[PDB]
Amino acid sequence: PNRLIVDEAINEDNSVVSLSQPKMDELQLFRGDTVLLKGKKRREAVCIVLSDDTCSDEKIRMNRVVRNNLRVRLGDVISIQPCPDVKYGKRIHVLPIDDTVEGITGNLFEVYLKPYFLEAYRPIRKGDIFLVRGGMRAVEFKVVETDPSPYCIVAPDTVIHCEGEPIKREDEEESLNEVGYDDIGGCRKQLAQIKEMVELPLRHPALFKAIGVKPPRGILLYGPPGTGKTLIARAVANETGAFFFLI
Amino acid sequence: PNRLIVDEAINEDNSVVSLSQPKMDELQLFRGDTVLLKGKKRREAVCIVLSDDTCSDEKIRMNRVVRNNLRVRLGDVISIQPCPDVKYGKRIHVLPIDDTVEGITGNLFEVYLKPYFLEAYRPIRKGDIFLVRGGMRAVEFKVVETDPSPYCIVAPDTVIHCEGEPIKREDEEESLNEVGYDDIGGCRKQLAQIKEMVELPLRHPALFKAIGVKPPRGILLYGPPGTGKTLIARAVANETGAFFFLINGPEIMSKLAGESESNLRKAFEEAEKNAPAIIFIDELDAIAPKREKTHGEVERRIVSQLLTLMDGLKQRAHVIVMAATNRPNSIDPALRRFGRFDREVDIGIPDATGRLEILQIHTKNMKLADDVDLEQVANETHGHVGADLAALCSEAALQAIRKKMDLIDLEDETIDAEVMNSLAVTMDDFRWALSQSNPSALRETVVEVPQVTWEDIGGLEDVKRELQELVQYPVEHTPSKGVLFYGPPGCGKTLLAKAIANECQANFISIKGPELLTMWFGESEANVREIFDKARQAAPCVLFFDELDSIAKARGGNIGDGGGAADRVINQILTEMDGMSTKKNVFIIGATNRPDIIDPAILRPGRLDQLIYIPLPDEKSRVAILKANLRKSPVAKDVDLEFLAKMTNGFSGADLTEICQRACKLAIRESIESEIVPEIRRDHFEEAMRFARRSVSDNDIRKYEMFAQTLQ
Amino acid sequence: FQPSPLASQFELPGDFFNLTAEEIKREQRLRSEAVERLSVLRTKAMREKEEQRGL
Ligand SMILES: Nc1ncnc2c1ncn2[C@@H]1O[C@H](COP(=O)(O)OP(=O)(O)O)[C@@H](O)[C@H]1O
Ligand SMILES: Nc1ncnc2c1ncn2[C@@H]1O[C@H](COP(=O)(O)OP(=O)(O)O)[C@@H](O)[C@H]1O
Ligand SMILES: Nc1ncnc2c1ncn2[C@@H]1O[C@H](COP(=O)(O)OP(=O)(O)O)[C@@H](O)[C@H]1O
Repeated sequence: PNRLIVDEAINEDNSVVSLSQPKMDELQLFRGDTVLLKGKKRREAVCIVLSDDTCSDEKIRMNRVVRNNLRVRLGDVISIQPCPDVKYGKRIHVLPIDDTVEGITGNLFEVYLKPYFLEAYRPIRKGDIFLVRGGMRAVEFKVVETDPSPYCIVAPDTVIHCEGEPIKREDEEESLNEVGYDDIGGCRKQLAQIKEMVELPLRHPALFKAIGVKPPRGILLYGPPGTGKTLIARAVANETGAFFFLI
Repeated sequence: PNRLIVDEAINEDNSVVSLSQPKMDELQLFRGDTVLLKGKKRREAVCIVLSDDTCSDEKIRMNRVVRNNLRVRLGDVISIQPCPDVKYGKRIHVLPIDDTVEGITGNLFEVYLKPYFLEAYRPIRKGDIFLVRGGMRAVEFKVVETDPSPYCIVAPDTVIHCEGEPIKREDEEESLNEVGYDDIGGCRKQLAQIKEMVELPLRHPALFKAIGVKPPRGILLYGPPGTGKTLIARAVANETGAFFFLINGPEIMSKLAGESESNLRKAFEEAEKNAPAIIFIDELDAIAPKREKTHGEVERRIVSQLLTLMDGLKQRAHVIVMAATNRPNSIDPALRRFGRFDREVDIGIPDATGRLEILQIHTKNMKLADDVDLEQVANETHGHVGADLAALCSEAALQAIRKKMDLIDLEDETIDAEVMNSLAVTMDDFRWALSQSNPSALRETVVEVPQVTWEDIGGLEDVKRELQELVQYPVEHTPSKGVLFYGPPGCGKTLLAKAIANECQANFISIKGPELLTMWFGESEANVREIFDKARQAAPCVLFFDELDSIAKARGGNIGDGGGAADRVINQILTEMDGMSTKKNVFIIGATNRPDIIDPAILRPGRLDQLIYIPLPDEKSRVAILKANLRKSPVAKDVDLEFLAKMTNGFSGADLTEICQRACKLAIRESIESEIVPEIRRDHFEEAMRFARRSVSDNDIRKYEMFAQTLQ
Repeated sequence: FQPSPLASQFELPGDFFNLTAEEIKREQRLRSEAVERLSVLRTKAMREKEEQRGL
């Protein structure tokens, strides 16, 4: 009950999750409402739900940033619940991650965090990692301290701090600048074919052991140089989490 | 007396065997009676006896499950002892075999044992091992307790129990999932050829140890990958009991000098120690490539070591060596010298019937929906081999699995048997898999029995009888082994060759102008020998060389370059024909539209001695042609086919077909336009008559008639 | 009728499973003839003449 398969999203926004309307009406989770997503290791993420005409009833569409925070991967199943009583915050303390702020200086708040939270009403939770783009760099930020807990809505009238040493990255989270499916442009049909052939043998290895069917043994990608052959191979391994060895 | 030789089953069911009715009459038992079978090592099994029209009078047909319980093999002898005293059981305890229950859980009785025995009334004996298929898994069980003893009949009121750990298999018992003869679909003739050559020295070694004459030492299986070359080699070893040693080129070639040759000769020594044995060397062209293609010492020395190891087989009694290649001419020719690998079998590509049989084998464990039509699939999968049909079944299963598992969401080490039991593969899942599958054998020529029969050819009643007599006479009573057809185009020359092959159930090999030209253009006329060798391997077959003068015309025809009537390819054809006997069951048919410019050697005694003229159809034949072309479509009663035939006085059969297709197209267009009529009306034929024209002029007919009278 | 359990109790001779020269040559001859029959090029009339023998 209220357990849906994690899928890819078209909307790249980090505060947006898309669900098919029949489930939004059945669960009383309507466009604009704030919803919680339950991931692994008793972790959760907060976001705003929108409708579309592309999501399946049994799936939830989200981007890489949300899946990383939930410690989930495409094809798994997560629990969804509304939280209409979420309130606005008052004080938000955000720090950059040192892995992404290197060789650059200046006021990161005015360039990155300020337009990110400028009348956006984004839902944040303590410990969330989110990516803000600009200046030809992609800088990751973490929410490290808030007055409300464990989550709130960031209103334009709140006070956002960006002072102190950058925060270290934890070993349990992956970099948001790593190659994923959102880095592949054309040949989306080819990627879909590969995903169907590769993601399930690796995501649910017990399923192929349990069912008497032979998995694919190898995929040859051919075409001119510079088309994304090596890009797909990396994106698939990074999205599924399988150990990657380069030859 | 009361003893029969064990043979293969036709009915795959595990509780029944088939006898020839005269033996059931001698034993005074009826179809459905329960009998005991006495095998080796004082073992017995209980089964039901039926009969059919194919079992030999002196043989008993039983499947692998029955043979394994008796610990007997094909070619052995058992006794039949009716046991009418068998009664119904009260309680039977059945437990699975561990080797097949791994990764699967749930209530095995409800999924497998219950529907298997329910209202089946199968005989059961304590210790029996049997297989129940389902849920994409093959799970076999053993009987550990029976309230009656030592055997009984299961009834709907019999208690079936199943509690306890899976049973470990005995070392003398083989798994029912191991490849055997029942896992091979098409190429049944090739399998029979291997049986004749291989089973005797392995089942009856005493016949060859008493004599100084050795059986064939090596068999080379060739054809496209994925056709069963290794499957046959393994199935034969598993059915006869000979030890199977697997060798392949890459495994030996990946080794360094010394280690490579050592491993190759070591395997041969092991085969003698474990004789009788079969040594299968895959990728023979990789382990023994032609020496002129490499300068490495390792490649040449390995060939030398294999050549001596093959010669040593006269000492290694009861060891047979088989090898697989893509083509017989892609390997070092030394291996094909007298002895060694002087025997070869062409596996080929399965036809529509063989492809269906292969699909039926792969789907044995699959739950199919009522909409699944494997025959239609086999008809569409042209150019596919068994390896591709296996992938097709796997992909269709995987698509069905994804559709349900996304909703089941069972994440554990094992899968419930119940959720697999409800999983079915539909036609939409096969259709999807067909779109994703791509044949691996699409470039090679596909040879099969044609679908054109005599009812598809209008007119030429005397030519039909002539061809039937030419093939039937040497069988019912030097007979000719070929015929040349000449006359106008579009009169049925090709259809005649197909129709005789159809009725004879013979393979039809079609050689067309472009193929004759390709050999000439590329100076590869030696490929003609391979065509004739294919005709022998495909026997019975009809070897049809169309457009015999296609090369002479390509070289000028009426003008001419550096050549004339003869060319590289026709001279190779003449050479090969002299090497084919009338007993090879190959009928060679030629056709030309210009018999005056074809090398006359083809008609000389011993070759295409029969010569038949095919004129334009007459009035009654033209009506027959129209009726044959329209036999597959609804036609209105107002269509006067005799009127059309009376007008189309100079038309060929091909021209009458164009008229039919024109009227058909018009009828379809009208129906489509009305929906956005259900049968072809006279108006559609009358419109077609306004555009259809004769393709054969009166001058061309005179050319053919004068030729016919010149030769008589 | 009433079956008697004693009818199912019989022990084979030890030489039962040892096939003779005639039984082994007959089987090998039938194997060669079966391969030859698959190779024969014949019309439907000849095929039916053989099949019809069992009717
Ligand atoms: N289909 C594609 N979509 C997006 N970016 C691509 C695609 N193909 C190539 N690129 C980009 O071009 C570069 C290709 O470099 P490389 O990693 O060597 O890949 P390739 O295997 O194409 O040579 C990368 O920067 C990659 O992001
Ligand atoms: N003639 C055939 N009949 C049945 N199955 C076949 C046939 N040819 C190939 N197959 C199937 O295709 C696969 C062949 O792969 P493999 O074992 O490597 O044999 P090979 O490559 O020598 O044909 C197996 O799954 C086998 O069951
Ligand atoms: N005697 C005939 N009876 C029925 N149809 C014919 C006849 N002759 C020719 N045709 C039509 O002409 C077409 C081509 O025939 P084909 O035998 O291939 O000609 P060719 O041997 O000259 O290539 C066939 O599809 C058939 O419909």
